[PDB]
Amino acid sequence: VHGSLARAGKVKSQTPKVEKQEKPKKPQGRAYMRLLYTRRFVNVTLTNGKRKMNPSPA
Amino acid sequence: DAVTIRTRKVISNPLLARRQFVIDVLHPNRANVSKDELREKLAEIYKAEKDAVSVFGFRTQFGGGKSTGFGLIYQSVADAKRFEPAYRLVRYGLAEKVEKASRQQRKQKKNRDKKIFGTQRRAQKRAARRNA
Amino acid sequence: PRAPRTYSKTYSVPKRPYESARLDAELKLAGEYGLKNKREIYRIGFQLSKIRRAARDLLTRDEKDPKRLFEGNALIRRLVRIGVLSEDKMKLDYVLALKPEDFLERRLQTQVFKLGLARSIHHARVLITQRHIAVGKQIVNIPSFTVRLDSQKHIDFAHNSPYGGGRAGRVKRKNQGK
Amino acid sequence: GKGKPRGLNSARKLRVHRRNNRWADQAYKARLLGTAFKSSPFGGSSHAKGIVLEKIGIESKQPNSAIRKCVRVQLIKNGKKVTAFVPNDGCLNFVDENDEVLLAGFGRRGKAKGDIPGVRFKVVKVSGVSLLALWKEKKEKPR
RNA sequence: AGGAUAGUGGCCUACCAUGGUUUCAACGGGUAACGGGGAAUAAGGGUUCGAUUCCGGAGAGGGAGCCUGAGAAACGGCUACCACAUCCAAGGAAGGCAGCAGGCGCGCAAAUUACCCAAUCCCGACACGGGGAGGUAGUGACAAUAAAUAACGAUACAGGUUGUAAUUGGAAUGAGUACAAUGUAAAUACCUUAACGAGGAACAAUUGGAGGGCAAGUCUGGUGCCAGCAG
Ligand SMILES: CN[C@@H]1[C@@H](O)[C@@H](O[C@@H]2[C@@H](O)[C@H](O[C@H]3O[C@H]([C@@H](C)O)[C@@H](O)[C@H](O)[C@H]3N)[C@@H](N)C[C@H]2N)OC[C@]1(C)O
Repeated sequence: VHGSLARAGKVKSQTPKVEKQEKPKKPQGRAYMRLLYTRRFVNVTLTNGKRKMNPSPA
Repeated sequence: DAVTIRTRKVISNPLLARRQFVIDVLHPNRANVSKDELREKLAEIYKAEKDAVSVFGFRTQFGGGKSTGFGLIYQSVADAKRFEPAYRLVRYGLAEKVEKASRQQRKQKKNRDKKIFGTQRRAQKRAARRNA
Repeated sequence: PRAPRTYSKTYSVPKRPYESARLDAELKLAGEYGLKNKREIYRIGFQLSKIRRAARDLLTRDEKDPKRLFEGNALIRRLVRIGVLSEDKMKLDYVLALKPEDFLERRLQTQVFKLGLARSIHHARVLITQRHIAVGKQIVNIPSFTVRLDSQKHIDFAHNSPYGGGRAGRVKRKNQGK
Repeated sequence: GKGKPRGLNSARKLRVHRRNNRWADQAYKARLLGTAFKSSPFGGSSHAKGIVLEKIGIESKQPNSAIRKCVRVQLIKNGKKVTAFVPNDGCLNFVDENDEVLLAGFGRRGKAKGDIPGVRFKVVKVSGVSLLALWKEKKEKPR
């Protein structure tokens, strides 16, 4: 159960390649700050102190 | 169209036989005002001749419209020729450009001449009898 | 050689990069006043901190101290002429109570959407950038341009803009062909 | 009390005493001995260049088990031999024997890092191009 | 006491005396030491940096010796030696970029063999000439300032009076290009500006992270103490 110099790049080389999915652009500058402000302090999703910024789709 | 001109901070300069002032130009719906047109309008306002008028260093304000600069009214035309730098007269068409080679060529020429003691005639003849 | 020209930095980043409470506070301020980044909040924080420091240093002194009588009143004059203070708080004690919103309210962008020249504060900034706004008869395209109390009533549109007595932009001039 | 003199004409004793005991602090002692100039492999520089002599794998220390890919490097400025870690998955294949690499410190100002014993440097560039560019296929290995 | 110097002085000479410095650190050694005005950090007290825009000193490959001149132990002056380096018809002759630009080398590490005396100012017999001093442009993500990359409507939605939704339109404009004038010594750029100049407004923002310190996933696939991550 040893590694070796011959095993260099194993996991990356055998990783199944997946291309990016074409998605719309994200607004830059003041518009992005506007967007984040609307997410968090305008269209609230709070429920008794559960405010996950990155919930898992489920 | 409708170009208003004003002067401020006026100095009379008998020492240089002229009059010094700062020009203020109001030209709505127009990019700027040419220096020759400004000179003619100034000559008309002050009944002086155009070839005794000087305008330089004009700067349009931010956004547009108001522009500013400097103006010089020489009391004659000989005084204009006598107290005016060559480049401004060349701009005005009053004077011609002095003809000369590039600065590097002039310097190289000068450094070749330092090689010779005397006149070019003697050096040329000596080289002639030096070769053939 | 020629003498060096002075230059200074006008802001400072926070000592703790990830305090969540103040992150939310900065996001609220940017959203309320339509800012572009967090550095615009940092600049007003810088200005407010130095103003409060100056007021505190002067307030260490007696009411009869000449240095206070000169510099504190100059500071009060500058603050009350820009709109941060009113005509009833000239004592350097109300200088200590100023908050970033006091300066944010006196920006060009805030006053443009307050007067009515634009609907949203974002639309106000967007008009300011495209040179549709003139203070006096001077076009200003700087949203952080701070308007003084004797400048608030002269904000309006520019004579050459399509919103204040101008011609049509390229879009309308191409769309009027038919 | 307090074991230090307090007399108002005791400035010499206080100053000399502080000067003697500052030698017990590592940073002061290093900057006054000039150890970076005299004994550091980089001679006090932040980065250094060298020629790769050999690829070596180094066993990670406990409680880890791995082979950390590194290269033995001979520096150009002084001819010193140092070992540098080549950081990322498969980036050892980008470097070869006789290549010219740029080395940097390894983050802890002369100390080893993590579970890698005896390695105090990392490869930044090989053949004049960064490893981060090569790993991400943002550039190409020159030839 | 004399000599020498522009002049004082062991500065040097002759004669004479035995003095001078030192644990309150002399003397010697090191400095990856030119000094200061200053810089960063900064409760206070401190710690560290200052080759470098100004001031003072020193040098012109290394030493030494001089001419001229009011002023130099001058090096874009001379003489000699050492070391480098050039031409040659082999007898001989010519050198000093730590000035500007440029090359080689060195290295982690730093730009054009450009334009000009218009400005600052200096020099001359001089109102006129000269000035890589200086200024102008080129390169330039050292550092610093401001500041785009989108804005607003209506349908269907919806919510509990608009805070929220896709698809439906019309405007707004500066990046860019270009008459023009302006800017300039002549240019370039800025600024003003005619004609152009936006739907994927593809005119498409990146750099690092997502266990804790420390803000943000136990979502999916791959690998299986390997490969790799990790201050
Ligand atoms: C070889 N390491 C030396 C270590 O030996 C020690 O040196 C001391 C030195 O500081 C002492 O010296 C010290 O103390 C004397 C005091 C006694 O008067 C002071 O006068 C002197 O200025 C001061 N440097 C010296 N007398 C003995 C060395 N071993 O501390 C300094 C050091 C560099 O770390």
